[PDB]
Amino acid sequence: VELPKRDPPPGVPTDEMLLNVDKMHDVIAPAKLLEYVHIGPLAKDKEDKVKKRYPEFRLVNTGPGGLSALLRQSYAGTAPNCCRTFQRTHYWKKDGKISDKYEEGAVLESCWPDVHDTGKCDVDLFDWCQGDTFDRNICHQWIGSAFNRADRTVEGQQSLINLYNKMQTLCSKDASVPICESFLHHLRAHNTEDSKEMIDYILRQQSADFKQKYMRCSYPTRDKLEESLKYAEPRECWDPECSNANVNFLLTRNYNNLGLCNIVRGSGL
Amino acid sequence: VTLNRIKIAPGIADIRDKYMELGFNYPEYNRAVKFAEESYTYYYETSPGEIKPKFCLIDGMSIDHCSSFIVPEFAKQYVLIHGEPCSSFKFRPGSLIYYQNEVTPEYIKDLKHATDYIASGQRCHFIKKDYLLGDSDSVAKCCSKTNTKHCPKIFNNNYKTEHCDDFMTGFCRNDPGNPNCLEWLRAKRKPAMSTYSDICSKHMDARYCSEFIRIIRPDYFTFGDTALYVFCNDHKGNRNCWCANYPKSNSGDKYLGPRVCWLHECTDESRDRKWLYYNQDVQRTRCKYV
Amino acid sequence: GEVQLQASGGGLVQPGGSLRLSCAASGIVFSNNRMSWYRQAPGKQREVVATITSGGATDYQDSVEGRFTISRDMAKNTVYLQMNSLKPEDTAVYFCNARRDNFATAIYWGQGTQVTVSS
Repeated sequence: VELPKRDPPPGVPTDEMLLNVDKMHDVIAPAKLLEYVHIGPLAKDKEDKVKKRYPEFRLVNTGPGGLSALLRQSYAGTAPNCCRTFQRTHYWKKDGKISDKYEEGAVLESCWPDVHDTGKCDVDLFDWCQGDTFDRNICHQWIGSAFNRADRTVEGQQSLINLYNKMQTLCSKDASVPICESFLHHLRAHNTEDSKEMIDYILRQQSADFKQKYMRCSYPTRDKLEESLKYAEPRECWDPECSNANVNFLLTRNYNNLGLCNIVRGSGL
Repeated sequence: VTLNRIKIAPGIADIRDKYMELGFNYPEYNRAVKFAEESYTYYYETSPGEIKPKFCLIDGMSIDHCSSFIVPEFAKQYVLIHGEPCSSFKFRPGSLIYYQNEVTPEYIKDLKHATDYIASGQRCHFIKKDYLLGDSDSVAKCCSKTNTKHCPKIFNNNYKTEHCDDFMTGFCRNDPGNPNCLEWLRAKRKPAMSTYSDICSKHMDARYCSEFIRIIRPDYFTFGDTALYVFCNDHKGNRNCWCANYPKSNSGDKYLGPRVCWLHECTDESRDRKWLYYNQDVQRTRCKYV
Repeated sequence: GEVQLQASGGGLVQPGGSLRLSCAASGIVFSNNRMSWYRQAPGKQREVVATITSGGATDYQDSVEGRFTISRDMAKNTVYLQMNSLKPEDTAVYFCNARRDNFATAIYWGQGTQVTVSS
């Protein structure tokens, strides 16, 4: 009956139709929650290969022809792999090894972007920053960032209060250990009535050996104290024990008295 | 059923619309089915955030026939989702059968069940999203801002999101003075302030590390204090480290804290503040002169 | 004559109690003298316990640091010694002391008050 046939125009694929998920590890890894990452058409036999590579994401069939997208649902990064660095946002797991770069057959695992803006790393770094695993850079930056914690949410503060109590108990035993000296210094730079209160509390709890060794500017001898009464200026302005003292182990009173020494414009000592 | 007569009758006002005059043995199958074909080449949207070309993607047809009717440049930011069920002619693939007065959904069901003249599929349906990157180099060009032509907002927002952080840690270590890198640093997220803490622990003398210290103070001063500590231990004789790490004592703490003002070189203005620790610089400004 | 540094506020308290010593100076101005609180146990030499400079900076003996606090009122020209958590070894006679800023011979010693701690 001679039908009037007509062929459709030749197809012109879009950028989405040319997407190859096997080339998109640097596109999918920085994705955040609630964000769809289109990965182009995906054969049915390759869905398990994609879902195992990105267990944190949900594979969603968005359109015809197998058009798919990945939607981040979780962050599975662990504390030892996310907390001891401020630059690594993700890593790849393959054959029991952890790598920074992608490799075929590896499994993506990502860190929370706010892992160092909250207290999600306080427990791991409280232990890791003690003893032989102490990294001075990472641990000082961890304690310092706690004082300016972006999570002003009342739970971000409560984690801050919990860390200060743990550091207070720890540093009362020995304030010479490097993470405690870092804590004392950041309390000094915070310059509040609470932080100064905690400084004096920690320093007064130290042993007689600690005070004999580090705090002789705070606890002068009998003859040193009697001698200082003959001078109008505070003792801390001329006492060699105060010019040789570790500023992190000074009582708040001695630290304030050091800034009252009347410098003659230039070098006044 | 038996077909005996076929004819394309033209449309009324829209040329894309035409009529299929169908003749059969039983006049109950005779009908004039209104169908559409093609829809120009779209560089605009038909609905708010939508492009629905008058085309019925028959189940089995190639997916890119659906996007023949969109300008390739314009199609970069659109994704093809599932469309409403539609009907087409098997001999005329891609045609959109309308459901009008005489042509009912039931009529189509009995015609498909009758013969090979009609196929079924889904309507062409595009949604506006944004540019879709598919390379590592595409992320590199967008984040480095060396080529921002077809970049989604997440990879080209002046680093207000963290999408570019992973690429920029390696990129800015190679070119710390890059203006886009200092812009990434001014977002003041941990990867950037940590990266420049590593960079300035080796190149504190550099001009861009003066900017690093200016950016992170006073909200995140510790990233500068660690870098100054490392730099002035690796360079203990350097005259710029005189106040941060005194060279002639075992511990270079002669001028730390309030003791910064016992030497004029440490309180000397015009000296770059990066050569003092943060709290050292603070105590410098609270000193009592006579 | 007539440089008065009378110390008061003493008493007998149990260990752990509290006392606020007082010393209202006359003939001497605090904004020019360093005030020091001494104590002398029976049959022992006197020792300085607290001190406050003419600028207000304080300093203490180590055995009383954190427990005692020396303050001053410039209007009232009176120097105080807040004594907290009294230990039995605090038992002594506490008295005032005034020393001129750069005049070494202008030192004056006050009349003491008794502080006893026991059960």
